[PDB]
Amino acid sequence: GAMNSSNYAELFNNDIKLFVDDTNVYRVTVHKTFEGNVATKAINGCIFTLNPKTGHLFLKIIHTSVWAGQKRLSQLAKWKTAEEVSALVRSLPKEEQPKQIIVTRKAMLDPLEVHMLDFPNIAIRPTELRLPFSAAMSIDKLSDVVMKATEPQMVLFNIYDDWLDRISSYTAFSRLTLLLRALKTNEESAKMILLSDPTITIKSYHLWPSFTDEQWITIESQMRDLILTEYGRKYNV
Amino acid sequence: MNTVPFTSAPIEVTIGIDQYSFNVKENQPFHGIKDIPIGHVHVIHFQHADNSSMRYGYWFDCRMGNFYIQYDPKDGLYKMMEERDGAKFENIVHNFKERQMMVSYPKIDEDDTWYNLTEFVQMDKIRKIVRKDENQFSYVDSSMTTVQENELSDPAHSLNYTVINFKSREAIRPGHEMEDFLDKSYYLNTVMLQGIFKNSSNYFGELQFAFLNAMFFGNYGSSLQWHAMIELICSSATVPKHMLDKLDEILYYQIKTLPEQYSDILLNERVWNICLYSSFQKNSLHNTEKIMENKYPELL
Ligand SMILES: COc1ccc([C@H](C)N)cc1F
Ligand SMILES: COc1ccc([C@H](C)N)cc1F
Repeated sequence: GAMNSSNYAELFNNDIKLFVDDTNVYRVTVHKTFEGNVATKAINGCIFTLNPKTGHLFLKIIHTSVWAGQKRLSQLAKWKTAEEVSALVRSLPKEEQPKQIIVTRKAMLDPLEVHMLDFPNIAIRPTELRLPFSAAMSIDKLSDVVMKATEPQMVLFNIYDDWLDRISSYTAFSRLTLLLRALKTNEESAKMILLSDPTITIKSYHLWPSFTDEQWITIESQMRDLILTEYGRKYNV
Repeated sequence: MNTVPFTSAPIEVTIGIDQYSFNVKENQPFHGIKDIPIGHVHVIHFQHADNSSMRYGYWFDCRMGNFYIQYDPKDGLYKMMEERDGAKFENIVHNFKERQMMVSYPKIDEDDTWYNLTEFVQMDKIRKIVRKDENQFSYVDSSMTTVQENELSDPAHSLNYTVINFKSREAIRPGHEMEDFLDKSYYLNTVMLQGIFKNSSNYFGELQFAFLNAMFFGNYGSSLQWHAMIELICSSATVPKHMLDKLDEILYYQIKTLPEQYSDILLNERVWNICLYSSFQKNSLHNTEKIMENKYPELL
């Protein structure tokens, strides 16, 4: 059924699975028209599909041309997400296909379920966790490939960089969620934290800086401090 | 006007005949129901005084044979039987009538209720939902499950309603996923109407027989079937005008006839609020919406 804090270690077992986040598929800037009305103008988006055990990210870029001439775009976006996830699955060798897909928003359950009727042995599950995958467009290299895209496109990343050489998936997912939560609560400060001194740099093939073990502790501490603060700055405590 | 003679009434029982009910006491001299209008199906049903568990009953058409009821003390129920000897039956009924031991189907002349609830119900289709082919009449009870239900355990005693499932390949054309799921016109008109039911009269027949089994026996899977068939029409952008008009009338009479105290278990909030207020046909069920608001405004 639903995914929550009690069955949290299931993510890191040996059953292949993906999270699907659709929060950045349909993105608009709202603006005034000459006549003083309001209009939306869409910008490129992406489906965030992630293997939490390996870190493989399948970033499907949603080009604005897909919305041309379409009505009810927030509802179309959930079905477009589901069409693209199901195609991704179909494109994978059977032994690489997921046993479960966990959607971060319950409104994706029906669309994905309907697109996956051919896969009756793939479980589509919601979650009660409040995962910060919306902050994925706060990651500079991801935001870049999306905004530069002139056509539909799939790009593959490892969101854990090389972390798994040194830490468990459980720890790697926890660092990722912490960085993303931080980027979501106060993007500026989180970004200030990350590239504090030029000696630590981002390798061409990575998303995040190359920190030592000892430097990731300092960073993780600064991200927690940030997150507890903004919670103060917000509820005054 | 036809007759169903009862060998006797050895156990105290509430007897229903279509939308009416009456009480019989243990060993009261009682030998039947007379003046049953010809030309409709009927249902005669039973709730024992000692065990309100298991309502049960028989669907039947007097044009198809001479039927009677005799209590079976082994199986502990009033059973319907067919008497094949025409003049033995006439002679049995005539003596019951002369001794004035039969109650009279009290049809008020103004009253089209039973016609309106059974307009499209036909015995031949009832016998295909309720498979028991040695008999011309069909037994149903509270606990019988549906074919779809058993997919999720005795097949001989199932209700073989037409399986409807909105998240199925039958219902959803490859490459039309969003289209077919939000507008069920394909599944209604091509799959069900043209393919499976052949015409809208057969579809309405099943819908009406589901509602009646739900109301008279509190058959939970019948109620699921009734709501499912309603929702499929309401969620279809394209429905023949004549089907919508008839549906409004069909539902109006079901809702009119439902006991006011059974509405909590037998009416599905989501389905009704969706059909009346959100669906494509939200504006096509004027009579049904007016009675539903004046009678069950709580549910909505
Ligand atoms: C009560 O009506 C009947 C009772 C008994 C019989 C037969 C002779 N078993 C037939 C009937 F039509
Ligand atoms: C079919 O015979 C009857 C039907 C209904 C009643 C009352 C009005 N409950 C009494 C009957 F004798």
